[PDB]
Order: sequence, then C-alpha cells, then structure tokens
Amino acid sequence: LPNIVILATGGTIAGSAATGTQTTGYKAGALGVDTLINAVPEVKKLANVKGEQFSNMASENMTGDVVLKLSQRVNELLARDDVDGVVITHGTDTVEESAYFLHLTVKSDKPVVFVAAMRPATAISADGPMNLLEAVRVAGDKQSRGRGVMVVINDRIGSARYITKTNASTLDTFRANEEGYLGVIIGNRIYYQNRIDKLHTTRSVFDVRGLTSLPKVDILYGYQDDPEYLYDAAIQHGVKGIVYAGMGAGSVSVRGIAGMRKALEKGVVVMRSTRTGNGIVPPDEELPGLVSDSLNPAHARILLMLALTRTSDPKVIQEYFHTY
Amino acid sequence: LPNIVILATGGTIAGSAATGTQTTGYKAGALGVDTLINAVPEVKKLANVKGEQFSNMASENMTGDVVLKLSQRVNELLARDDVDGVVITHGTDTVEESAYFLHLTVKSDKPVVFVAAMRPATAISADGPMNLLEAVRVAGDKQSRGRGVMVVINDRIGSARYITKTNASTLDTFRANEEGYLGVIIGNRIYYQNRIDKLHTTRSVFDVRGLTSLPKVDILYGYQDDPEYLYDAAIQHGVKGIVYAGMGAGSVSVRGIAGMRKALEKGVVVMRSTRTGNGIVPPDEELPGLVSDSLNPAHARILLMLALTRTSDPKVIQEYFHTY
Amino acid sequence: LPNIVILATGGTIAGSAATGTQTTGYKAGALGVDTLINAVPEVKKLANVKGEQFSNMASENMTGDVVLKLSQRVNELLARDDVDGVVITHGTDTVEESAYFLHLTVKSDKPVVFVAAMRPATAISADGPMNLLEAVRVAGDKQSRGRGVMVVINDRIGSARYITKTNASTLDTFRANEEGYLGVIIGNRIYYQNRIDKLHTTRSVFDVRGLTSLPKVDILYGYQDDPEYLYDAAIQHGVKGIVYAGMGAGSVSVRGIAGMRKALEKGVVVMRSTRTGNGIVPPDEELPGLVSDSLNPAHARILLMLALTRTSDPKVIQEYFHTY
Amino acid sequence: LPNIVILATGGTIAGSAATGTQTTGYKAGALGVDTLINAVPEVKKLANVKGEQFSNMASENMTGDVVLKLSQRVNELLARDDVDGVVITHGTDTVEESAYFLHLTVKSDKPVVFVAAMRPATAISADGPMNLLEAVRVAGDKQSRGRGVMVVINDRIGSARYITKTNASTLDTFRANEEGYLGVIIGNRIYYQNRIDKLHTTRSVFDVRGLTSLPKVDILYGYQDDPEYLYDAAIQHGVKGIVYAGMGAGSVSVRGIAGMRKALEKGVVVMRSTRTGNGIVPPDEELPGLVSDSLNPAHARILLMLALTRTSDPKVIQEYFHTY
Ligand SMILES: *[C@](*)(CO)CC[C@H](N)C(=O)O
Ligand SMILES: *[C@](*)(CO)CC[C@H](N)C(=O)O
Ligand SMILES: *[C@](*)(CO)CC[C@H](N)C(=O)O
Ligand SMILES: *[C@](*)(CO)CC[C@H](N)C(=O)O
Repeated sequence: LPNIVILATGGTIAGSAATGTQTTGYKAGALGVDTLINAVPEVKKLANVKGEQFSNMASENMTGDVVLKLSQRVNELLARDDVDGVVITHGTDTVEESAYFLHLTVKSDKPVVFVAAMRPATAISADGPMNLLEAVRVAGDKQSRGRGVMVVINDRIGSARYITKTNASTLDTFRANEEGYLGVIIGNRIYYQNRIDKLHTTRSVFDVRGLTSLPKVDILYGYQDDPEYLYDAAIQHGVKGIVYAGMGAGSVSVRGIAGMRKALEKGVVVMRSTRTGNGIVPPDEELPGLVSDSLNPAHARILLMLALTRTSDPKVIQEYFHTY
Repeated sequence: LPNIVILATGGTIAGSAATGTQTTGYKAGALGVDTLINAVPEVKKLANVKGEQFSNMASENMTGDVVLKLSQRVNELLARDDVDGVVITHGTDTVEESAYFLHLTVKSDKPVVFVAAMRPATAISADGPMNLLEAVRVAGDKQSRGRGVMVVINDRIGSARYITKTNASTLDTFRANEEGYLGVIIGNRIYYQNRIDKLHTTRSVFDVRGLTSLPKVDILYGYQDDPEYLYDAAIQHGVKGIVYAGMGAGSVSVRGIAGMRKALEKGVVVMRSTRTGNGIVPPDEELPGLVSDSLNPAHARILLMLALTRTSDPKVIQEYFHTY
Repeated sequence: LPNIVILATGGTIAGSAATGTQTTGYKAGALGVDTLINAVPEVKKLANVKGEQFSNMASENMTGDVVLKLSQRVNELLARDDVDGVVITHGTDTVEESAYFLHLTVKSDKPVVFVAAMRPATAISADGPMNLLEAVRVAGDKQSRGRGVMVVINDRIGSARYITKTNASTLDTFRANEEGYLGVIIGNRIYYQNRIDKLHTTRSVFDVRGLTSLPKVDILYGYQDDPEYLYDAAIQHGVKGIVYAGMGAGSVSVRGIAGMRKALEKGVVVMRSTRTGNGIVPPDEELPGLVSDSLNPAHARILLMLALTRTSDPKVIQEYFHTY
Repeated sequence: LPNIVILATGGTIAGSAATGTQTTGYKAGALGVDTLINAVPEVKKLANVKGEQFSNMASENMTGDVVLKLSQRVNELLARDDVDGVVITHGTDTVEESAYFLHLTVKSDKPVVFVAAMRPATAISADGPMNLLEAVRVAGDKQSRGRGVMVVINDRIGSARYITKTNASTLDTFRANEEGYLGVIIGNRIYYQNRIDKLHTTRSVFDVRGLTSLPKVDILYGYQDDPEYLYDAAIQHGVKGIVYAGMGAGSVSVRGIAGMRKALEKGVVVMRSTRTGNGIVPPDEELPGLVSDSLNPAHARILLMLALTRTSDPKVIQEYFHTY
C-alpha cells in the first residue's frame, strides 16, 4: 500500500460541539489527528497512514510564517523514500490560501492533498469522515502525481490555483466556476478530468526553504466611497505590496487612484484583482499597478508575497501572474 | 404605450473606444442618453420614452451622496401620474450597490429597472442595445409592478437584493447563485419566476426624503495575517460602521477580534459578512458584531448605512439584516 | 410542537449496503420509516412525529398510478386538524416528478416536504439524517405555509416546479440553475429567499382525487439522426401525449417533425421541451406542437398528463404550461 | 499571419429574420460564409481567412453521414501546409455532437474550432460577430495546438468532450459545470486554464476513413412509467446500440430492465448514461449494460457509434468510455 502521512493543522474537520445539531459556532481544531484517523479505520485499506500534528488551530488564524513552515515540512516529508504522499487537514476558511502557497513551493510530484470539512466531527451527517477517506485515496493513487496541489472535499478534486470557498456555510462551497474540478471521486473511483495549464510544484521558481517569513502584503476592498486613508495606513505600516479586491475588473475610483499613486511612490507593488469572485482582470495601461489575471484576492496576495521574495521588477511580477 | 423615463448615470452601456475590438479599458459614461435611445430605435415601439441625464460617470466613482440624490429623483418621478416606470442606465461595477440602495428607499410599486452593459456601445456584438430594449420592456409591463428594484442584463431579471457582479469581465457576470433570477426575457416575452421574500420599496421603513449625506461605513477584508491597524485607521476616521468581508462564515482572526472590540468600544457598529461570494453568515454569540445574513459586503454596507440613519441599536439593525 | 407525519415511500434515504464505503449500487427502500426516525431522534425535539409506511421502493420504479395514491393520501392527511404538515421520504431519481405531481394536486397550504438522500443510511458521512432533520424543521415552521411543494436536501429548499436532480451522483445534485432555491437551512435556522411566481396547490385546477389512472405520456429524445419510428411506436401504443426532450429550444429534425405530424394527425398532443437542462422553449408558429415554457422533460410530462385529465384543447394546455 | 479556413455548415450564426427584434424562430443557415466574413472584417487582421461552404443547414438536421464527410474534409484540410487551423460555423443545437465526433476522428494537433451564435446575424446585439472573431483568434494562436476539438462562444473556450448546450435560448448556454472551460478570451487575449485529461485527435484509434455511414444508435429516455415497447421498437429496427438517458445514475425501472435484457439478447450494446445533465454514472454489476462515465446522452451516442466501428466487445467499449 502507499505510505501516506496525514499532517494535521486544525479546522472544522477536527472540530467539535456540545451537540450533534450544532453545525456552526463550534470549536475548530479541537481533536487530534489520530482521533480523525481512528474515526475512519477504512483508510488503512487504502494506505499505510501515519498522523503528524503540525498545529491545531482555526484556519482564520493561519499565518504566512506558519504556512511557510508547513511547506518546508511537507518538502522534508516528500523527500523521504518512505513517503508516497501527504494529506493535510486544514480549516476551510483559508485553505485556498495555504494550498496555493504549497502549490507554488512544494518541490515534488508526489501528491499533496489538502482536505477539509464544513461540519464538525460531532455533527449529524458530518462530511469530514468521507472527505478524509477520499483525500487518502487521491493521495495514494499513482495517477495523482504531477497535478499540482489539490483540495479534496465533497467528492471533488480542485486545483489549489483555482478552487476557492464560494459559500459561507454549505457543504458544496468549494468550486472553481470557470475552471471546473481537476477530477471527482464517485463510487470509490477517481475520475480525472483536467490537468491545470499553469506552472506549479516541480516547475515553480518559488523556493522558500531558506526563508522564515514572507514580504508583507495587505488586501484593500473596492466599493462606492472607498477611502484613501486605508492606502495611507497600509503604506505607513510597511506593506511591500497591496492587493486590491476591486470593483469589477479591478476598476479604481479617484480616491483609490490617489492611494495607489502614493503606494507606488513608496516602492510598494500594487496588484489589481477583483471582488466579484471570478474572471480576468485585464491589462490597462491607463490604470496604476499590475493586474491579477484570474487570481482572486486571497490567491493574488499569496503569489505576490512569493513574487516579492524573488524580485521587485513589475514586469517580472506581472509575468508570474499570467503563468502561475 | 407606457411612459418610461430613461435616467442615465453613465457606465459601459454609454461607453466608447476608438475601435470595435476594444472591449476593456474603454471610456465609460461617454455617450449621452439620447444617443443610446437612438441606437436602439425599437424601444420607441415598446413605450413613450423620455431620456434624462442624471450624471455620466464610471460607476467606480459613484458615491453615496449621489446615489442618495438618484433615489430621491426616482421617487419624485414615480409620484407623477405621467410616469409608469423608470429605467436607470448605470455602470456594472457598482450597480448592485446603487440598485439595492433604491430597492430600500424608493416608495413606489412602479417598476425601477437598472440596466447596464459589459461591452462598450462601440464594440463588436455590444450587449447594451438588447439589454436596454429588455429593460424598457420590463419597466413597461404591468406584470412588473411591486417586485422590488430589478437589474436587467443578458436576458435576465435580477433582484437588487440578490444580484451581484460575479465575474470581472463576462457578459453573463450578473448572477444570484443561490437565489436565481426573478425572471428571464426570451423571444420578446417576460417569464417571471420568483417574487423576493423580503421587505422593499413600499414596505420599507427607510425614508430618505430630504437627506443630503449618509453615515460613513467602510469595508475591511478578512484573510491570513489580516492587520489590526486597518481597524484603528477606520475608527480614527470616524466611521459609523464597519462591514467585514470575512473569511468563511465571517470568521475572525485574533487580530480582527482585537480590532473589532476596539471599534465596538468606540460605538462603531460591526457587521460581519463574507468574502466567499454567497451564503449565510449565521449568528454566533461567541464572536463580536452582528451578522449579515445572506447579504454580501457591498449590499451589507448599503443596508448598514441606511440602518444607521434610523438607529444605532444593534438588535434593531440585526433584525433589518434578516428582513431586508 | 407541530404534528408532522413522515410518509415513507422508499429511496436511498432508506437504503442500505454491506459496507460503509459502498455509496453506489446499494439497496434502496430497505429500511422502515421508524428506523429512520429513531436513527435521528433529534427530529422529536422539532415536532411530534408519526411515521407511516406508504411504500418502500426505488424511485426509478415509482409509477403514476402510485403517485396518484400518494397525492390522495397526502390530501387526506392534510385535511385533518391534527396534522400540521407532511414530510415524504422518496428516492432521488424521480422525486422531481412525484414532487411536482403533488405540487399540482395537493389542495392545502400546509407544508408538503419531500426529502431524500444521495448516500445510503449505512454509508460514512450519510446525508440522510441531516436532510430529514431539515425537512421536519421546514414542514413544521409556520413560515413554510403556502409555498407549494418543496424538496429539502443538502441544506437547500427547492420548489417542486424548478428543482431537478442535475448530477448523477453528487450530494449537491439538486439545483434550479435559473430559479435558485426557495430558501436554505443553516445553523438550524430557515432563511426564505423566494416565493414561486406560479400557480400551485390551493390555487390549482388539477384535482384528481376521483381518479385511479392517468393519460399515457411518453418522452422521446431529440438528437442527430433521431428516428421517425419511435414516434410511430408511441402512437401505436396509445399515447395521449408526447413530450419531446428536444435539441436546443425544442428544435426538430426533418424526421422528428414527420413523427410529430403523424402524432398530431393521430390525435396525440405534442409538447416540445428541451434536453439541454434549463431555459425557455419559446412559442414558434412555424413548428408543430406546443412549447414547455421552462419545464424540463420530466416536469413537462407530469403537467401534460394532468392537463389531459381536464382537456384536449391545445390552447388551454398551452396556457397551463405558462402558468404552472 | 496564420492561415485559417472558415468551413461553414449553417446555424444561427448564419441565421436571418425580418426584424432585429426577432431572436427566435428565425431561419438558420440562410447566409453565406462570405457574408459572415464581410460583416466582421476584423478577422482579416488576425489571419488570412478563406471561407468554404460545406453546407447551410439548421444543426437539428445534421446527420452522421454528413458529419463523417465533415471530419474527412477537416482532416484533408489540416494535412495541408497552408492551413494552420480551421473554424467551423455550426448550429448550436447539435454542435456538441458534431464537435465531439471530430474530437475523436481528426488526426491533427492543429486547432479545430467550432463556433456558433445564439442570436441570428440580423438580431440586435447579435453575438455571432464577436464569437467568430474569438474563434479565429483561438484557431490561429500557437498556444492552441494539441488541445482537442474546441467550441468557442461567449468569450469561452470549451472542450468538445465536456461542453454542452445547457440552456435552450441564452447566450451563455454553453457550459461544462463540473469540468469548466479550457480557457477564456478577454480583451483580445487568450487565457488557457486547463488541458483535458482524456484521449483525443492524434491519440485516437477511431479511424473512419472509407466509412460512409455509422452503426445505428438510438437514445431512449428514463422516467416514471417508461415503456418497454420503445426498446422492442429499437431492436426491431436493427439498432447496434442504445444509449439510455437514465433516471439519476442510470437507474433502470423494471420495464427498462426487461427492455435492456431483450436488446442484449439480440446483441445490441446497451450504454447507461443520465438525463440529469452532469456527473458520473458508476459501474454496477447488478444492472444491465455499460456505464457512460461522465458522458451525457448526446456525447455517449457519438462515442458508442465510433466504438462500434472497432468492436462490439462490451469490455473494450467500456474502456473507451473511461478514456475518451
Ligand atoms: C467550520 C467550517 O469549516 C469552521 C472552520 C474554521 N473557521 C476554520 O477555518 O478552521
Ligand atoms: C465597462 C463594463 O461595465 C466598464 C464599466 C465601468 N467600470 C463602470 O462601472 O462604469
Ligand atoms: C441512491 C441515491 O438516491 C439511489 C436512489 C434510488 N435509485 C432511488 O431513486 O430510489
Ligand atoms: C439559433 C440559435 O443557435 C437556432 C439554431 C438552430 N436550431 C441550429 O441548430 O442550427
């Protein structure tokens, strides 16, 4: 059987509540990895699993420095001959962030599968058990290699570069409206549909094994009456980059333009993304800053942080955004 | 023929570029209302149209004080016996904000139909002509009365309370994933599907007659490493409310919590929404602030501003968010 | 507490397999209603539940004669003062057909909620328990009255007229792409979003309490090289109506039109629907037969079958399709 | 500039009506290929184009004998040094059938791009011009090679294997809900997202040179009370295969089982697909026939016909369905 390491970080999949009817406001990251494994013994028929407790927190508290350590640990594990793949339990709220980070930094073709759950382990009809089982099946399948980092949940396999939490509270929240899923798992069988046409993992230039932190990047929203002072505040607090979750295709108000101008004069890299949820923010030489291609705000921040560890050249960073 | 006033505010539907191939980075709010009307002569067959130039700007620059004037002007028009409905041309980027504002403040059952276009009027296969014709048809149909403010584009009729721009650059960007459309227009016939189960227009308590300004409300994003200083900044500039485009179901990091506690101490109303794009942010007594129900950040800000013109009582405001 | 009757008919929600990993090819309608109730005792805190075993079969074998009896029993149940609502367990495959039949034939405003499950009761992360809890919650809520027949599953409430199984094997299969959900259930709370703008239940003319059989209506597919002989066969077997799951907007090939014309000449009523999955089949005076509005083939057959119990008048039947 | 041949077959993109408001019931395949090119001269700045009138029909009348000739002509064309790609104008109703057929029979990596329109050329805001321009850009782009046959419309690039017409009459009808788009076209730039993970074109074993017709395959629908006599009829007319657009995951009623057994006894290959619209029909040893993987009925019929040109062995045909 394939040797799979289940690296636990917390989340609802490891969460609990006083009753089985409480599906919200529960405590995330309360249960240990072995408890998750023991809850679904069937996994042992899919692989020889080993649980490792990396952390146990609600993902809203996951930070770049910790995500950095997570990627470095996964790289250490994948370098071992006795490890064929890694399943990472993580809270749903920022899994797209953590997953995309490793998508760009893991130097291996071995499967790296993030798994999550929208209902706590104690809930009636909890989704975590089946999602974990599916994650291990995907991580241990020889056909899962070289596909980039994946996020498995609700019978779907999504690419870390496209998948995002689209709904605040539903089981089927993870979707990539325009890009679809890399594959699906039905009747204990994996059906691979797509291979992402972007750079990742073994073909990524982003290596952070020699770093302990990443350049600071904040996200500012775009909306009617958006304030200039928020740009002032970000600049003053030392951001290296600003991701703009803009109105429409990264459109900017006169106040947003003034704020971006100030940011650029201070050497801050401005990246225009969109608040809409999907789609392409196209180049526009008439507006300040760079454009995020199809990366949403959360994803754009991650790539910009990594881009900044390599260069400050806007043209190079822009190309990264069209290829990663 | 019904008497329909076409109130123009600008946008891509009135946008232009030097060539028919340029569909991005064009000049929004460039053409006059009579030019749009004459571009689609067919509207004159569906109604007695009167064009009125309210403004002509790109919607990223639409501001609350101007939206306020727009609502009062529309209210004024619909009180006239010689006006059966109004069609408001508006840029796509913030039409959901302006539309929901009128949805809550226009005290009339007569149709109020926002219309927009994703391609400039000069573009090959421009969508504005048909969108406008559809809008006029909807505004003039007596079966269109008492449905709340609507947004018409790409053969669909969306409720101001549910519809949102979900894609940065596509023609089919306006969708209400979980709520669907109020109706669709195919083959010059309107097919009404749903009636929104929420308070609006004639049943709304949000009277804004005579007002000239609105309570200041800003939006802060939720993501890994989100900074506390952004909350400090908002408070320092006297916001009356803060809408949080949070991770997942409005989950908050330890930094976000500290920032929210500070805001509450200063009497600022905190409203937790979601950055995901869809869904319910449920009540959670363990977290600070109020919850946005299914309102996304842009819509939540609008309702909060209007709520604050009547009260600062969190319980009353929260009820508004579950009923409007 | 409301008095809710759980009327069981079978399905995967009452399905069972030898292993917890077998989610496909299991035995549907294997467990009794009381076993379902005692398995999710939490329902007892939401209402006073009484189980009744109407049948126990796989929905692919549900027949019109039996659905007729189900409708009649439900009418009997709801006429009682000691019954506040009914939850009907049913297999997912044809629940949209049974649900829409009762949607048209139940003469009561009391809630009628069909519930189902995509994973057998014996599977890991089975969805049936939560779905049932949600269905009872909906059936017993005073706010649920007069909304038409509903289908509850995966935290969603769909109208029988719009909801359809859109995916062969996923938990989130039930959706109404263009019409959205009537409401959702999150955190043990119901959020009603829409009220269907169509005739149903207490406003329907489709009373069939005095019937034991229904007009025969078959469905024929539209595709390249579709054969004329299938129409000849249906006619020869006494069909009173033919529903065409046509290419695009009910478009017809030279062979299909010949088939339809033979059917019309033979006294059969022809209804042109679509195989696409969504949308409007508009009127077309150059094509034979009636058009299905936005009803898909499965729904179209149900309405046509019921229409035929009242009339053979094309114009009357057509108006039914635009109003129900 | 690249050399692109625009091979016209008809459709709404070549449709015409007396007025610009008539977008339904128009005459498809009424305009010549050169008329389409002259209406969008911008294409000539993207490539050296040559129009070729293969046919001018409504796609509901496209037949296998003709599709065979279309595939053979495209192979002939792409074998030429002076042809960099081919754009095929085709009606929307069966473009998914014709496109998937060529996807399996064209032995070249040069771009094969089907294009269509949902509004006639004479319609207000006709989509045909932009759709064609985008199709030409995709067909002439070096990055477009080796991606399988594509269908371009409404700024989206869909794979012939996944794309399908999901709505009867909307501009955004073409979607692959679970698989997404191969790419999108925004601001005159192509953004490639995925590469399908299936066999096609140059790696396909389906050699159809010399063939003038294909094995007969008909499609029968699954629904409550589905008739056994339709299977008898199909058998009587000598079908070599039957694609079942089944209830749910290809579930079969007692009548369907009886009819399938009769067909199997007669040597007919029975393929179980789904009427739902999306998803996997998983293998089930308890049911008759083969399963269609994620192929919908229309796509399944095409692959089954081609499968039968090589073998009647069920095991082999099943593998084709899991790999193409
Ligand atoms: C449960 C749903 O995933 C709550 C998740 C936490 N907020 C987390 O992100 O860990
Ligand atoms: C054209 C697409 O709507 C650009 C719109 C402007 N940004 C606006 O919102 O007015
Ligand atoms: C399990 C998924 O619902 C199988 C359902 C049966 N085919 C049925 O419809 O009862
Ligand atoms: C116009 C929309 O595509 C009508 C299409 C024809 N039915 C066709 O398929 O050619």
